[PDB]
Amino acid sequence: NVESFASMLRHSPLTQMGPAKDKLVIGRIFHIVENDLYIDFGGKFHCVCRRPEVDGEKYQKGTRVRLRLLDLELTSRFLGATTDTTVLEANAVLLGIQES
Amino acid sequence: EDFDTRILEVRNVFTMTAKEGRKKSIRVLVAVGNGKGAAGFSIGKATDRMDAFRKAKNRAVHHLHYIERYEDHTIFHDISLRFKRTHIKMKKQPKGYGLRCHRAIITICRLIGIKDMYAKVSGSINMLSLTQGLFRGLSRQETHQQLADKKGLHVVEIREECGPLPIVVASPRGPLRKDPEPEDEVPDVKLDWEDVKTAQGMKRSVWSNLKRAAT
Amino acid sequence: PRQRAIQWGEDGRPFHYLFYTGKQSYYSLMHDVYGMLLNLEKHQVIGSR
Amino acid sequence: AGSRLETVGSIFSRTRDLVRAGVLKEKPLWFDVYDAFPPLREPVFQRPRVRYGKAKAPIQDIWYHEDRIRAKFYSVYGSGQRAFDLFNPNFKSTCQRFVEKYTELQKLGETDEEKLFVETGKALLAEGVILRRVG
Amino acid sequence: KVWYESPSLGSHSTYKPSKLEFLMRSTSKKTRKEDHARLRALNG
Amino acid sequence: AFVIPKKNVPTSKR
Amino acid sequence: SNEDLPISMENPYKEPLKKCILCGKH
Amino acid sequence: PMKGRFPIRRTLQYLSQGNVVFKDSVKVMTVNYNTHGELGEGARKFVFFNIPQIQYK
Amino acid sequence: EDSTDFNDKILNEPLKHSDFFNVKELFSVRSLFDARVHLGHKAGCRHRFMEPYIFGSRLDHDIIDLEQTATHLQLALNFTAHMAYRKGIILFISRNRQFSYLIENMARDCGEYAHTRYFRGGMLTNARLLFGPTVRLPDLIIFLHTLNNIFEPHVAVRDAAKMNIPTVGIVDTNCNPCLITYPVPGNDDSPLAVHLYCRLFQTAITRAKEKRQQVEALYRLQGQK
Ligand code: FES
Ligand SMILES: [Mg+2]
Repeated sequence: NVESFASMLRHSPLTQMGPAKDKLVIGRIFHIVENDLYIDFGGKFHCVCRRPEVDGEKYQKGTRVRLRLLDLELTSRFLGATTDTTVLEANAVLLGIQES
Repeated sequence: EDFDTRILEVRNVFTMTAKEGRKKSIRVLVAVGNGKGAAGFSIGKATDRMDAFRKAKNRAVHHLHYIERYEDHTIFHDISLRFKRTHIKMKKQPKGYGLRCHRAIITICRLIGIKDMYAKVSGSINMLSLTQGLFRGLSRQETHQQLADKKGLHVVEIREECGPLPIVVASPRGPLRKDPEPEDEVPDVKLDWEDVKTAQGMKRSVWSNLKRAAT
Repeated sequence: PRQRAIQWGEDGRPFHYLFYTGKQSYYSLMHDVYGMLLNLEKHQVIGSR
Repeated sequence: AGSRLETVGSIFSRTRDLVRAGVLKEKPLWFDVYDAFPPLREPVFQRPRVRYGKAKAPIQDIWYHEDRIRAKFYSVYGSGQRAFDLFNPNFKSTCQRFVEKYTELQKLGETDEEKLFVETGKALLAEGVILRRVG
Repeated sequence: KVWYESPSLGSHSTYKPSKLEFLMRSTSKKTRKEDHARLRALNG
Repeated sequence: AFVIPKKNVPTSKR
Repeated sequence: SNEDLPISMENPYKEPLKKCILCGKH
Repeated sequence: PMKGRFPIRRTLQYLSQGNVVFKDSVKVMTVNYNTHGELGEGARKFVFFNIPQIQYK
Repeated sequence: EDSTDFNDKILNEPLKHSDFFNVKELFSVRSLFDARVHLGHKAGCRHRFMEPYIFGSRLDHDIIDLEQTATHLQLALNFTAHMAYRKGIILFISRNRQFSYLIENMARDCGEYAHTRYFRGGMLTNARLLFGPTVRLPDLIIFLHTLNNIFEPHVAVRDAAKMNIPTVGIVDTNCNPCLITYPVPGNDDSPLAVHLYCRLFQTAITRAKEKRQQVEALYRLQGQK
């Protein structure tokens, strides 16, 4: 009775989410560069969001935040290209901080 | 020490330069081989011809192909290929046939260790295309053991000098198929008009089958 | 000239884990400085040239 | 003496052949390991080609029966104001809770789709779930 | 592509037009064929 | 086998 | 075989195509 | 290469492999065949492959 | 007289066992799934030679079949352990700067080598000039990322094949695995995936080196008496 990969994939939260556009997810700040927040939200790629003007000091490494997802991976195919150009990051809008 | 080096082409290349006008350099093509299947070729470029020789021959020994030989004297099957605009058609031959091939192919065949082969070069006769075209075709030849393994059947050689005796040359290492190979009444293989015109006695050439020195 | 002694032993194994960069001393220094910048985050002129 | 023709065969085939020809006096340290435990595919250079005409990749889109329920739920009720927590491997969203109830009621013999969808919302409201219709 | 050439190999490179990059650049380096294009189009 | 001019003298090295 | 394997069907999350302001009007 | 599919048919060796040598009585042989249809496939291959051998002999 | 017994009891004995180092106990399809190894790039970035190893596309995002990853990872870890057991030089290569520091530490800790920096022309194909005529090259090169920073194959993939060095490589869905000796289809971007790979190779290498010492020591004690 060993779980198969097909079973893990069916019942994974990322599979159950469906399309990522306009989906609220909880992210975690893992790296900070000046006012650029690098946030992991459970996907393949992190998103980069600028520090909000209000309560900017509350956003620190480890701070859990609320995001509105737009794309899991920003990619586009440009004229005369055989493959897609990827910037290796997700697109999301930082809404605020998650609190209990 | 086991490798011999042969020159295939020595060219004088002339480069127009911004300040020094026409300058003269040397491009050399050389082939190396040990006579036991290991052979290669390399281009050399230097101002002095002797330097171009040293560069090519030393580089060629690091780009060695291994060439499979049937009974260590000929190729495993007829090879017909085109490299760019140079066509090479090679025929497997029995012992004693010798090397009846373009002189450059003769030189390379002695380095590889092929003793009996017929070859015809058509189209562009470009030494570089011929050299790398020849090595490409000789390195992609399927041996009898590979044929037996691919089809899981015996490879049986019939020689007219040995009559009807079946000579198994290769047997599959894996299981042996039980279903005979389908017998297509007529094969859809493409033929060379030169080969057919010769077999029908319609090929007339004063230059074919001429007496030549042992090669 | 203090060219470093052979950078490998008799078995041929290089001593430094960054040997194959060709700049092991420079990249070993960059690695040590980059590591210090990381640890600070986890924790958190005229006189000389 | 060796071969740098990386596009001719594989490192194994090129190494095996030069050892037979006597060009390599010793086998490399990795050869015996490769022979004992070879890869699934022999590493031979290949040139990736572009597809033309009626040639299409065999990759198939991954879909599930419950995806139909999820598409309708998102259309009717939108994404839940509750936020997905993709770090918890057992996270259940309002949509997944809806899908599980929808699956239970279907197994009880109900077969209509429009009726099986309205009864599911009522059950969750009874359990205290917030379902604000988008329109 | 069009008669306007778009063959550049590093087409996936992320363009970084910042004041800091200019200082961290090989002095030997000269503007490539399609390097001016991004400047002509970014200025627009 | 044949003779070609040698590349250099080993004393002529760093 | 296995119940959790993907099944073939058409995209259920596909959005409708865009329409101009005058689509469907004389 | 030799033009057409199955260029072997245009060789003297192939044409001499016919085993049908008609008796002196045979003066005319008409072949009625259909270009399409699974049940007329052998007749098409007979026209394609063997009529040349029959005529040669 | 005594050398043949050495090579037979120490060098040839591990090659008679299917998993001599028990590298299958190091990972599972579940452990790989939790590290997000199955997450690939978007379908538009797919390489056609990676199609065999792809389970499917989930809303235009390719999913890597972890059943194959587990089989490929088993072979790659097994080969790596045997090469570490034989005291081969293992070189880790990656140009992804998010993980340069992590990879350099993993190499130092396992007693191997890392090259995460700009790869200069000819490090492998012109090594004798760059390092010296007696320089020993790596016996195994492990790519944790097979692509450079302009999304082309790392030059060392081609140059390792030219120098007949076997390569282990994590190959994402936009990568080309043709010339990688032991490819492992897996996510090369997510920190959880990369951290997992570094733990597995580090452990496989460290175990094989300790196993080599155990066998040698036993073979000597028994030899005297
Ligand atoms: S979108 Fe214009 S008529 Fe439909
Ligand atoms: Mg990737």
